[PDB]
Amino acid sequence: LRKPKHKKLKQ
Amino acid sequence: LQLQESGPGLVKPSETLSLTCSVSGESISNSAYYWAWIRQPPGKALEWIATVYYTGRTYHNPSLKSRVAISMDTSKNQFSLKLRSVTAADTAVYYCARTGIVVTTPDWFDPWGPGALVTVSAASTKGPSVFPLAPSSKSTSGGTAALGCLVKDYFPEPVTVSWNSGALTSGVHTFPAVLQSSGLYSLSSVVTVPSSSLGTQTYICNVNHKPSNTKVDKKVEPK
Amino acid sequence: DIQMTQSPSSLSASVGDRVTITCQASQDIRNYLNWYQQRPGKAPKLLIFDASNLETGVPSRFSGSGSGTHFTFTISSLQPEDIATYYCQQYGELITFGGGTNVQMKRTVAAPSVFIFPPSDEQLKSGTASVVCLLNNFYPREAKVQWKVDNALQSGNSQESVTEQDSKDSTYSLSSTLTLSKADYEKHKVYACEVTHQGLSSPVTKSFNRGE
Repeated sequence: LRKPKHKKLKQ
Repeated sequence: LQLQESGPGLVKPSETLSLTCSVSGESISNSAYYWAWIRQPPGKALEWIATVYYTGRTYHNPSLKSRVAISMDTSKNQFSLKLRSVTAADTAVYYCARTGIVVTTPDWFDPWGPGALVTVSAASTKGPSVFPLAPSSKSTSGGTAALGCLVKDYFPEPVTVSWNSGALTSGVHTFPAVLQSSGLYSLSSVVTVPSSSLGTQTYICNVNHKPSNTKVDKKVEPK
Repeated sequence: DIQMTQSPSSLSASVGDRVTITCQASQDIRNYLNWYQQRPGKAPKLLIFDASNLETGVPSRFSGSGSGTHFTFTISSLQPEDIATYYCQQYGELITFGGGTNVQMKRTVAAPSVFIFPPSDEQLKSGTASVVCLLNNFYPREAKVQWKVDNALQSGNSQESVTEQDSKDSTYSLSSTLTLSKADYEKHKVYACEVTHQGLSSPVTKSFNRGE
């Protein structure tokens, strides 16, 4: 992977 | 929500720096936030050190991991930082901060503590002498009078100065300290006031030198 | 591992001018990029989070934009209270900051108010005498302060200190301290500081006679 993964937001 | 650092002004070379941030207004055991340490050498850029989570999960600056210990104390709502084998490169202001504001992992830092300057040196701590800079005929211009306080011969930095317990802030200039030939620091804090007020208003500088745990409240009277 | 290249390192502009700062990330970090403002002696303060979102209470003259590797920070109309150092900060991978940008203000020429302070009786009792010359609220920063002791030019026994730019009028203040032992202080009569500055038609001298 080169285009980053999405970080999780707090629900 | 308030954060406050607390640690030794001086740390001898090769020894262990140790600081503590106390948090009020929010529980550090709350799973919603992380708690980090950031430092800043004088005149240089901010550098993040490490982040700790209530579970025990930690993030570390890779350039500092082998010397860094970050821990949490659920009981006192405090978290600590330890930096081993310090050199002159570790002389810096160290901040505590809250992170993980929106993301489930560290994102940005808000709010910060006031910051604690830690000086790495073998010299000893010395509290400052405080002398008045009295207003006189040689310290006026046009209804304005200048007075102040000379804060001389202390180590290490820093010294904070307020006037009338913080009630007087307008026209106050507290100068950066200069390193004297003796290896001790010295600075002055001044304030311009109306000459009408010299006979009526009391002027006191409040000098705080937390490294030596000393204070001086000096009343500055006309000449 | 992820380096932020902040540019420029420093800049000066006048009140109301447009100021732009850029940070370039060595790898794509989406919008995981924040901006801070830090005043001298104060802790940094969050201005913009996630590249373009203005924090509550921040004036709308501050703005940010960018995604991936190129990010921009703009002050649309620079104010004296904006004189500070600004930092970018990514959280794509761990935490790294940009090198910082200290923002200064250019303004009109302002002449200093000069005051001189003889040593205290308290300090004289301790064996040292410090004479203080004060230059109050001037611009530009460059100034020549010359100590004269009985009209003899002094060198190597004084030290100077200059405050940061004032958050209200963008001027500087300067303190110059002449330090003698009590014995040497009592061997001279006239103590004077002579100030040369762009705002003064001719050099200004403030003086006193010891014990008078």
